Amino acid sequence: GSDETRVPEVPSSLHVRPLVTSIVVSWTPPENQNIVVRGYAIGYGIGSPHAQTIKVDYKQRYYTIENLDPSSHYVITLKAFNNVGEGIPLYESAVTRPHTVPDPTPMMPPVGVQASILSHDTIRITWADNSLPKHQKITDSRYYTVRWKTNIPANTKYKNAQATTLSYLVTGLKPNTLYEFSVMVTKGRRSSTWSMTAHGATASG
Amino acid sequence: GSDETRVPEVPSSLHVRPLVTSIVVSWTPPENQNIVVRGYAIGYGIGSPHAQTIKVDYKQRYYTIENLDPSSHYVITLKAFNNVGEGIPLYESAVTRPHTVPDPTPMMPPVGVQASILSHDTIRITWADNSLPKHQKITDSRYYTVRWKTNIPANTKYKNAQATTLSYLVTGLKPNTLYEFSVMVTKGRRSSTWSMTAHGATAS
Amino acid sequence: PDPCYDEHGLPRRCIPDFVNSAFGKEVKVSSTCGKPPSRYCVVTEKGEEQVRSCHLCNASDPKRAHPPSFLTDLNNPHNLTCWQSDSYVQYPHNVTLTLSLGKKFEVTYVSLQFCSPRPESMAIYKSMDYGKTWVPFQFYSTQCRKMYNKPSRAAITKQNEQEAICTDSHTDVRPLSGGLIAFSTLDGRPTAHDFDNSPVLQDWVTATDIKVTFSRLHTFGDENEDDSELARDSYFYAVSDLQVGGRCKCNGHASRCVRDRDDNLVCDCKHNTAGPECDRCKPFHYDRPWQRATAREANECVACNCNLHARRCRFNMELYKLSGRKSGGVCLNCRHNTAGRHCHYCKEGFYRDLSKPISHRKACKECDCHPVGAAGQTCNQTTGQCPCKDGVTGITCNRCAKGYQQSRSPIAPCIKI
Amino acid sequence: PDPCYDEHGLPRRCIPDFVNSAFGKEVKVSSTCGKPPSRYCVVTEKGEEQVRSCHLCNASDPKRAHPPSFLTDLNNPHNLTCWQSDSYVQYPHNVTLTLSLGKKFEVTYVSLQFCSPRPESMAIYKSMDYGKTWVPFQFYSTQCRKMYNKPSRAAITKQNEQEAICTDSHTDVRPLSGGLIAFSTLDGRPTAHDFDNSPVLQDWVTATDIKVTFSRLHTFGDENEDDSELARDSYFYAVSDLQVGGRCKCNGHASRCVRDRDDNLVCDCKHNTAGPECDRCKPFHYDRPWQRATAREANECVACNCNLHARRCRFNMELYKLSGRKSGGVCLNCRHNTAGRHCHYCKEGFYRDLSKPISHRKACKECDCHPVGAAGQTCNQTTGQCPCKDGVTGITCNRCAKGYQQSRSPIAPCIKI
Ligand SMILES: *[C@@H]1O[C@H](CO)[C@@H](O)[C@H](O)[C@H]1NC(C)=O
Ligand SMILES: *[C@@H]1O[C@H](CO)[C@@H](O)[C@H](O)[C@H]1NC(C)=O
Ligand SMILES: *[C@@H]1O[C@H](CO)[C@@H](O)[C@H](O)[C@H]1NC(C)=O
Ligand SMILES: *[C@@H]1O[C@H](CO)[C@@H](O)[C@H](O)[C@H]1NC(C)=O
Ligand SMILES: *[C@@H]1O[C@H](CO)[C@@H](O)[C@H](O)[C@H]1NC(C)=O
Ligand SMILES: *[C@@H]1O[C@H](CO)[C@@H](O)[C@H](O)[C@H]1NC(C)=O
Ligand SMILES: [Ca+2]
Ligand SMILES: [Ca+2]
Repeated sequence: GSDETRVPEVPSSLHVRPLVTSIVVSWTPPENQNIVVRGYAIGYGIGSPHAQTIKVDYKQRYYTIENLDPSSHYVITLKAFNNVGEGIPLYESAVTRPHTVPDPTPMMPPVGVQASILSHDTIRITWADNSLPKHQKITDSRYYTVRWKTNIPANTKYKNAQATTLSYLVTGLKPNTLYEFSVMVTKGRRSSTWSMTAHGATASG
Repeated sequence: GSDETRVPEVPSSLHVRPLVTSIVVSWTPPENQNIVVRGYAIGYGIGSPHAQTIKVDYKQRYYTIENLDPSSHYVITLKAFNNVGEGIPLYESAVTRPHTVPDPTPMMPPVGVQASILSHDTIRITWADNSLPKHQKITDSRYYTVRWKTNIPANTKYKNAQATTLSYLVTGLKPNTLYEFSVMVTKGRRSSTWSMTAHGATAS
Repeated sequence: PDPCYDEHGLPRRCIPDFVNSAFGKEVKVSSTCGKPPSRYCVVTEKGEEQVRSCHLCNASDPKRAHPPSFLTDLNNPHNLTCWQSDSYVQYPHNVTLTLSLGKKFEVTYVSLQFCSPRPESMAIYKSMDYGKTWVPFQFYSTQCRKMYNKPSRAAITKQNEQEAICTDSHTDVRPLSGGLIAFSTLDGRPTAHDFDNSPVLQDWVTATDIKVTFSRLHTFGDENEDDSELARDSYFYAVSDLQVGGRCKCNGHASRCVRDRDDNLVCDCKHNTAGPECDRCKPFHYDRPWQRATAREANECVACNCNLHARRCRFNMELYKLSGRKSGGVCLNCRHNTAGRHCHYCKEGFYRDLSKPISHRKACKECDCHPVGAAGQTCNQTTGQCPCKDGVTGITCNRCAKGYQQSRSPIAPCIKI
Repeated sequence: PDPCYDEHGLPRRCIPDFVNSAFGKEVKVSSTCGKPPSRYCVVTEKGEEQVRSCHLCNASDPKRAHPPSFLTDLNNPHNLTCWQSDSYVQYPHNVTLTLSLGKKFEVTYVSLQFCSPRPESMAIYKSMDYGKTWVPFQFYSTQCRKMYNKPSRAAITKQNEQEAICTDSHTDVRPLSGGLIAFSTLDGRPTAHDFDNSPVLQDWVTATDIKVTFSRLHTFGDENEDDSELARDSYFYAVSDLQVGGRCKCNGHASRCVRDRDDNLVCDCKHNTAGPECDRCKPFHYDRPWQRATAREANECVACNCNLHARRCRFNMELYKLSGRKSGGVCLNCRHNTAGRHCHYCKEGFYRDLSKPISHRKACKECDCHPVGAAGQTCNQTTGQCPCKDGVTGITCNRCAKGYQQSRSPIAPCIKI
């Protein structure tokens, strides 16, 4: 049936799906269908839904609120209305959040890491990449990160530097100390875990 | 207020305490006190409360049903009434049961029980009682119960006999079989545990 | 005030109140007088003089009417309300009252209080499923063999305890009014005292529906020469009160019955049981088989032990027997990477993190076995040692062993100097 | 459909619906117009022109009445209902609206929608107990120092997150009507993003009561004197709608609030928790300290392990620490003759019956130590061997050792042949 004598009742359900800069609001009409609903008014805001109100017709079961600040807490109110006025609201709050991009399949770490000891000061380490043609020259944009730490004790904070080539020179080091080396490859958004660790000790000079 | 226009409502609570041949019924008056209550009617019976009805006045919170049978299931109905009639009943069922007497403090078992093997057929065992004067003669009425069983295998159901004296002759036995004997004292309603076991084996 | 549990805090057998289950209820009858307004006559005795007075049933004169409502209504000895059958419904014909309880009941008795002379023959049937099937409860007749094809009052044994019997009791034509028939369900049955531990008897006493059928009328009075109808209109069935006394059946695990969301009646099961009659164990609580309360043991259901890595379980009878009849529960779909009967150890590819207790989300920590250096991802649960390759050693197989060095092959990562 | 638990079957943080807690409620006000009938004037703008119109407030004519049901009633932009104060209440007078929620709420905001110009100065206080004590929530003023003695808009720091601030925001006329003041409880507070894990902030948003007080009026309009009164009757407070938005505070252990037996509002406690806010553990689940749900862990309370020899326990922090932070529960009043932390062994004078599983009413069996033959009633728990006397043997010490025979003495029951 249809009745315009009064304001519509409260909507049957309200649901909110937060996205990065946007929020998708979905709902269902009031239980008693005898009361005419002309449309739906959606209030929304940060901390409270008084910031902005958007009206849609009675046929809409969903709407996407756009142009919202990121990492923010939005309160959202959903009402139904006819020529009498607006009905009793439902409230729901949601927080905009950065989308979580699924992790890319990992690359295979560099292999054949070897340490050649030049001096007390420096150690040169080299490796190979099986993701490269046997001539081992770079085309696509890659970079290798090389980390080293002191083997004694079982812990030391790693120091790392990068390379656009398959060789790298470790420079500032402690004389007569065993060192633990390792390297990973990263290409575009994909990376690899750290390679097998190679050890080497400085010249004690 | 006070109202006789209608029958009283149902009573607020009903409880039954079964005893050996009687049953104690206790209750509380219906909630609304505006309805006048002249009395309470208690129906009762075995399997169903149609056997007998007993009426009491409005002042009673309890009644004891007597002359009931003794291990029997009784259904009991409790109504309140005024000059209009009887109200809606409460039901409860209970079972008369034997009282549980236990337990008298236990006696000290006989001591120095000894087994003398007379024959292949019979074995005569003797004992002592430290609850008796050193002459070991009976005055008060005591009796000692004597049990025996075969030691092989680990169990056999016991055979027992009673005695008014401190010796007893166990007859009717298997030749060349090891037997376990023991004795207990009972005096009046008090009893004792079984004594230390004495063993003996019958003759060839 | 939970009767199902001790002074504290353990459980115990609890039973619903003894009630008349037929009270509020409406009982369906095959016959009632008023449809046209009809005549009926009652015969009374004063000395050896009989006096027959006649009245009219008129089912729209709430005064002269005798509806089946009057069977289950309030019983007041002063104002008596009686349902009344049609005038002279006689053998081979019979009149049937049928009453539905709605719940499984353990019925201690069924009793009828008559406004007419009692029947010479009457039968009581029950239903243990809901109106779907009927089985005999009790039979009453003067001649049992010729009527119900049952022997007259007969000795029941520990075998036939569920056998409905037939007695000539309560068949006597007097009292001419206020006569009473009381059928006790446990009467004369050998194991009755042991009813608590006797399942056949617990079954026998169980009914969801009660149906009585009045087979034959006592013909009592002096035939009148004017109209035979006077002696005909004086023969009928009339009942003041219908009662099914008993307790709502919850198998000893509930202290009351209440109506659920669908407004049908069910037990308020407690003891970790579920079901209408508390006939089954509540979810995740079947570590041991269900059992009715014996008034010695409450026999409550016991929750499965999972380490809080799952709530789903199923019972295993074999594992129960091996447990010494203690715990037969096993856990389903252990989450948080654990696995086992109780989820007490780690899935393949993980190992136990002992900084975290076994019930911790992180109790099982993944062993990351080096892609290049290890021969597989499944490590030892205890040590966390990965399955290292031929020339490699390490916990994760992340380095070459001594006297070895890295090669340029992924397949054989380490070789000898 | 229980949001407090997983797709199956484990638990998770659940929170009640976001609501306006001020809606059904009745608000107590310090001032209201209609008694006796009073005059009030509204000033409107057309271009730059003021038009001052005057009306009557008749507390008893339901058409010109402005009762404070019109604060919490349905908000309809078409037919607007406004509570309205006495005509001239000015500094240092103030008008107080005071609202009681009935339950602890985590309050996201407090908002007033005015039918008059907004106040120049306004204060918001809360109560975290039920109206016994009040502490400041928010302050709004043109001059904050001279009015509320609080600094003007100030940086809140991770030191004081709970400091009520004072801003000149929303103190502006205009609008002359339909003005809006919205106080966000988490606005400007550094740790807000971490609110789930920030206890001080969880406290800050918790209130059982809200009290707003309007301190000072904006003086707006031109005094034209035949009578000054026309401009005087035009300065008052009026608000069409009051809203305190937020969620019922269940500490993440409940998805809804429901009416109690006393019609109190309480959380519908899940995750084995109790209390009105679900702030404590359910009576038997003491095995580890209570904790609020973090949206990672649900932190449900876990039941004590007693072997079904007790339903009472208490937590022990030391035993918890030693368990590797797993289980700190110890058991009270162990029945069935058992004893131990978990009631896992037998009381003095009893021993373990291994015919029976450790959880059994009969699991602990009394060792019968012969009165004459044994040296004490306390036997060995594992074997059941009694402390036999000299020359005595047997489990119960009921017989004489090899090479011995019974004497007549109780002290030395056995001697040698
Ligand atoms: C039966 O009773 C109803 C109610 O008085 C009446 O309408 C109907 O006419 C009556 N007829 C009889 C008594 O035959
Ligand atoms: C009194 O009896 C008549 C006929 O027996 C019945 O219709 C009526 O309902 C009774 N009144 C009450 C209060 O039970
Ligand atoms: C009821 O009567 C019918 C026929 O009138 C008969 O077939 C049936 O056996 C009867 N039932 C009983 C229980 O007497
Ligand atoms: C307020 O209402 C009552 C009834 O409406 C009336 O007596 C009174 O006149 C009204 N206000 C005024 C103008 O006094
Ligand atoms: C509408 O407003 C008028 C005056 O504002 C009030 O008298 C009436 O009660 C209100 N009714 C509704 C439905 O809002
Ligand atoms: C309210 O007014 C009184 C006196 O008029 C004053 O003492 C008090 O400080 C005022 N409170 C507020 C919050 O303005
Ligand atoms: Ca009746
Ligand atoms: Ca309003």
